[PDB]
Amino acid sequence: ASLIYRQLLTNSYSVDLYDEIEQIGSGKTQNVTINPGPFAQTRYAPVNWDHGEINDS
Amino acid sequence: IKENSYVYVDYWDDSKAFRNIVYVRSLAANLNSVRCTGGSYHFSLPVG
Repeated sequence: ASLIYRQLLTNSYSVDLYDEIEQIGSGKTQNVTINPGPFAQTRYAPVNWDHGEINDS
Repeated sequence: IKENSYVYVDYWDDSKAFRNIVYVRSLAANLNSVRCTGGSYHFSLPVG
């Protein structure tokens, strides 16, 4: 059971290796592509307000 | 203008409620009736 202390001290180099893991995995580019769901969006339209038809003569 | 005649007033506004009027299932409203009165007009006449 004392072997755990020896293993930790011996394998401590994996700490620096893990530091490299994380601090270059952050450097590497990742992009979680959140979707649009199966249900699709849509806006009304380009709508502009104006005065209606005028009865000229 | 008589009972036969109608009078139209186009109206619009840049508020949220009016800007959301693009699709409509039902649009009801009640208004206060008002009196329209006619003024006087001098027919500019170069004689008489």
